[PDB]
Amino acid sequence: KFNKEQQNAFYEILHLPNLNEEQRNAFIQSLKDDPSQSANLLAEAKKLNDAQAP
Amino acid sequence: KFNKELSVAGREIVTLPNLNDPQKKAFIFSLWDDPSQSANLLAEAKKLNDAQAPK
Ligand SMILES: [Mg+2]
Repeated sequence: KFNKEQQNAFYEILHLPNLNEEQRNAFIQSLKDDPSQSANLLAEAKKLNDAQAP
Repeated sequence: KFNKELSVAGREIVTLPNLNDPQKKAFIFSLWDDPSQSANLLAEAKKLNDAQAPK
């Protein structure tokens, strides 16, 4: 499957400092839901992290 | 559900200061593969964080 792609997304999301608990949790759950949009979610997480930079 | 578990366990693991990157990535990947034993992975990761603390 696309396990490696979601594990990687999960890993990288854990390193986005400007995301809040709820958001990280949102991404995590969405990750396990549609393993296909993984790479997509990642990109969103990153853009969200910047959008929330101090 | 294990949703908060993975998030909190994940963050705690990545923030451990004496673990190197590859070790963190290994733990995180395992955490994902089996959210079931998250509690075990975290404890184990902490133990290793302690073993690698300054000597
Ligand atoms: Mg918050």
